[PDB]
Amino acid sequence: FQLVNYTDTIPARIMQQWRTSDARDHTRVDWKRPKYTSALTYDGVKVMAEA
Amino acid sequence: EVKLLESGGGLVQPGGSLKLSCAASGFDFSEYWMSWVRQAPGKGLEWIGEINPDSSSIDYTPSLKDKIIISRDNAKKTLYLQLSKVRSEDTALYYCARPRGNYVVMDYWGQGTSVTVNIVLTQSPASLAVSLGQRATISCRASESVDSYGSSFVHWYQQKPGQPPKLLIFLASKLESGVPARFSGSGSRTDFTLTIDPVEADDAATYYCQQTNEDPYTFGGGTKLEIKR
Ligand SMILES: *[C@@H]1O[C@H](CO)[C@@H](O)[C@H](O)[C@H]1NC(C)=O
Repeated sequence: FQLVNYTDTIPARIMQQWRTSDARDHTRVDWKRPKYTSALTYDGVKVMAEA
Repeated sequence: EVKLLESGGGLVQPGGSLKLSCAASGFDFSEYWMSWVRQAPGKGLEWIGEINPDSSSIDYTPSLKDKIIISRDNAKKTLYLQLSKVRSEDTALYYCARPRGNYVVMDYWGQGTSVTVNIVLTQSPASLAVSLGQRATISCRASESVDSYGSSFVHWYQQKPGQPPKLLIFLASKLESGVPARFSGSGSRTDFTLTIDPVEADDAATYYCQQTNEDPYTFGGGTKLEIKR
């Protein structure tokens, strides 16, 4: 099964967003081969923010 | 390991436009960022062209926007450091670089070309000489904050005369590929310190400690390393 799809519009937009926001300041951990848990935490943060 | 091969080395006439094309061998740069930073002769580097993996935000320099034209393609993996109406003071050593600002796996600069048209990154010692198989541990002090979430956001790239600057460490917690586990960089809120052991003849170059956590993200003061015998 597959939950995320990095080839869509909003996922690719967020991908480019974090790629641009990482060249200036180094992130704590690398972002190569991302897992579904990262996307789940992102969606949870967005849910909390919208609520 | 990506290996960018630059093409178009040589001089140029005045009034035209110098288009420097650098082919990226190994794989494509669609998922990896790109950057074309020029380097002066004997001095540090200079961030002129800022790009992204998919080449979405091709940011220009704050004072060299009219002397550079970013135009590349992620699916082609072939950048083009073009310009328009270059001046006479643009005589430097242009060079490309693979993803280094957001990649610490296999970050390595490009080949480069030759053409003749706060933060105090002070490293110590700037010049030394060690015997064969010896050990050397140089330091690199800074004026701004050097502590960024424990892992010091700084690297150490050594450059030789005529060769491009090759990266050795990354974020003081992961060394570059190719070279073995012989360069250990560290530092705790005081100064970046990188120890190399054992010394070899290939390490006879001019090292430089660069930090990406403070402006500017260019090369440091330069530490010449001579392999004495
Ligand atoms: C999911 O990604 C695949 C990869 O190409 C694509 O073919 C497919 O159309 C995508 N699905 C949606 C709903 O966008």
